[PDB]
Amino acid sequence: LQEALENAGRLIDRQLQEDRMYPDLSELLMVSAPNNPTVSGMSDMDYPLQGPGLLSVPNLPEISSIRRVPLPPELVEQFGHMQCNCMMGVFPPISRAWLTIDSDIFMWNYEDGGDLAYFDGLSETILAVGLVKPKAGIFQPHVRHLLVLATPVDIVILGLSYANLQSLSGGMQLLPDPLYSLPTDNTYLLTITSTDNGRIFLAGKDGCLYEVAYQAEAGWFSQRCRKINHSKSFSEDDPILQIAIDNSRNILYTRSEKGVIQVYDLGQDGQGMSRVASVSQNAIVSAAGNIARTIDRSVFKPIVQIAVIENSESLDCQLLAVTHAGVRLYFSTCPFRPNTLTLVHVRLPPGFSASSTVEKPSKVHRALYSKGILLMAASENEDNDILWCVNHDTFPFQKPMMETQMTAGVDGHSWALSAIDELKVDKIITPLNKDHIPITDSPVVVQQHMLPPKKFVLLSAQGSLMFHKLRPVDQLRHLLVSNVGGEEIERFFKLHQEDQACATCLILACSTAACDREVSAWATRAFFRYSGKHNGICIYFSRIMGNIWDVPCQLLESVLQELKGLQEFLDRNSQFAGGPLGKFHEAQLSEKISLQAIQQLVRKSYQALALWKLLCEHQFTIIVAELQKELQEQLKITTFKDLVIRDKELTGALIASLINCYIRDNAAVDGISLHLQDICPLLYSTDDAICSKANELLQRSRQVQNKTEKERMLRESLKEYQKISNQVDLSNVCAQYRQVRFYEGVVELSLTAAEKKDPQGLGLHFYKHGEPAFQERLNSYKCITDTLQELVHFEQMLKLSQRSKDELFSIALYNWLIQVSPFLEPHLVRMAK
Repeated sequence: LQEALENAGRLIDRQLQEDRMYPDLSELLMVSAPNNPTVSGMSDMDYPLQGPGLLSVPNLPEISSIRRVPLPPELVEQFGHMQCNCMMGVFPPISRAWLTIDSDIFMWNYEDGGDLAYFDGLSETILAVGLVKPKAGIFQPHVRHLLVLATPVDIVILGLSYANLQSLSGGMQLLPDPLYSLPTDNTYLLTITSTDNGRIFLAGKDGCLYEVAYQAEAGWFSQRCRKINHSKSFSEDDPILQIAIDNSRNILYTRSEKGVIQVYDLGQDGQGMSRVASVSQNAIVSAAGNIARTIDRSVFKPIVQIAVIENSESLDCQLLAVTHAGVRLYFSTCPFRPNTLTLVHVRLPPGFSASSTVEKPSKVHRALYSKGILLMAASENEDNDILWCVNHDTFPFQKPMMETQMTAGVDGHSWALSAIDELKVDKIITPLNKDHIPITDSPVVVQQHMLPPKKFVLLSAQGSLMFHKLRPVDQLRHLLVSNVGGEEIERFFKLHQEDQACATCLILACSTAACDREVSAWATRAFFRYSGKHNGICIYFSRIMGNIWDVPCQLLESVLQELKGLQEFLDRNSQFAGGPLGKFHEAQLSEKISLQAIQQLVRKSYQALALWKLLCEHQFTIIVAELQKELQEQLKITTFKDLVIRDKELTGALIASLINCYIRDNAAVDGISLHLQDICPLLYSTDDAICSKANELLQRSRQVQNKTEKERMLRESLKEYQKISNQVDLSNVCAQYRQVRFYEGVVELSLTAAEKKDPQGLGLHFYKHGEPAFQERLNSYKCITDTLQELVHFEQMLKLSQRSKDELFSIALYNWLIQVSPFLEPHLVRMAK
């Protein structure tokens, strides 16, 4: 009820909410600080660079180069005959790769070198090509995607179907919706991004951002694509660079050639967006001159990239903006009474010069540090871009101005960049997050396994070089690997504090022993060689089990499936990392107890999944909503902390009521294995007692009828298939069988009660002794007494008691009546004389 297990549980709950106290970054950065320090300088950041083309591999990079795919030879062939349109890019929501070519669409997928799916129909140039989510009311539901294309006539939508091919990718099938068109004016349109609903908003070489509604109305007197701008900002020079949307608050952020942002909330219409004002970067720089950071140094950089910061990411901050000086500018969009915003925070890159692949002697300058645009601009060279990646530094929470460092210097021209893990958050309003509230949305460490690692496909001038935005466990385990020999063991603690350390150790060791035995060995050595090791156990199994305790059963399903996955992966790939499947003293003993806890947690997952799977298979009361009777939405109950160790007797009752229905037939032994591999705890209820039986008779009566057919079936179920029924005290059982007119149910149950309970007939001298029994069977006798009294099924029950196997079926009501037969015969006559 209340032992060290549940107590360390609430303890790790407290640590969870403590880890949660980042708040959100609006607090980690205390952006309420109106001043310049919310800006993250260079005193706070190292820039480790190792240069392109040498065997050195960075062991603390937030990203890691993985694979490179060329461009379609056919694509190159046309692109040579392409004459005006050049925008390479990747579409994360399909993982497809594209290059905006002169006019048409012959579009490929990079992972396999997918065919550049050909369409030679267009006669007017695509300034750009976009990927949009299929908006309801337009398409056949199997339409997974659509294609939006520019023409000197207009913009157009091209439906698509992305089902997986012979995940690698979902293969695309052409869909034709050619009526999408309207020629009006000479605006250029290239800024093609879209939200969850699938809004098409287009600006281009000129700043005119029209929200195209793509509509199932194939044009009749005006073609099917119409351009609708929120241009309530007349902006003579607006080579608008890009656009950016805040789905978590229905807000849009644009970067003009000057980065200029106009306010945009999704207007009251529900399909358009309402703009009222315009903010240029001049606002930000005036605020910067006022913000007490060196501003004449800040001046002047033109804004060349932006990156939304949704409210899940930061309470009030809107977006990260990146200039030609690469300066990471973080702005807010909100209504004073997103109309009014305030400038506080700007992340500066580190100060380690990007000059040498070779380590130049590292540097620390905690005084206000700053370095040249040479190291501030990623694409320092006009031909060879230097890919720069970062997420936030969790463990540096007290060092919140720190960020995760890396260096991806390459040789091609980067043109498009986004996450493919942005896809797992594409349909939803949030970007990469780790919570449903702004707090704990950043900590990759907490969700680094329940969702696949952050990966990246970075389009290059000759293809795309694929990256994986590295996890705490990724860079960690590889620093584990890196130890061979800053100090890795020392630096881990510097980031992992022997609690996050040991958690990733145990979590990492158990997880990698299936695929990388020696990474498990590294982590195990790390943790083993109020404790922080026990705190690592707490953290690990809490990130495991709060998916029942505090997160939505969604992470529950994620973790259970990935448990089965690591299990079977270790199994079938048993050829690489073997062993799990069947002074140094104190170190190994911490190690021993910890790995035993690991394997116990594994078998508990497997044991839990089967029982959990069995419980799921039974689905008792889950559908209750479908069956009504004042019960609804059982799925939420599963979400609530009740599945693992907090509901036990009601759980037993639920799985008895599931068993009574027995939707599965020829599935008893499956149940038996669970019973003999899950009822192993002896001093407990191997099967719940009373509402189990009452619940079983509900389903037993409803699922099947003994009287119409299969009556011995329900009796023998009651015995074996519904063994959870028999053992009952004075309870619901009475009414629960009262509905039955016959007495084959209650009588059968009391007979089984006599089998499992009454060893040999001392019930005789219950009274036949005299002056020392009735109790705990008076319930059944009592139930029989009222049913028959109100009855006089019953007429066919006269052959039972008369031919009862046990005399208990021959004594109770006869005594009952006669106070108001050589079994009661002595009681009477000897009681007489």
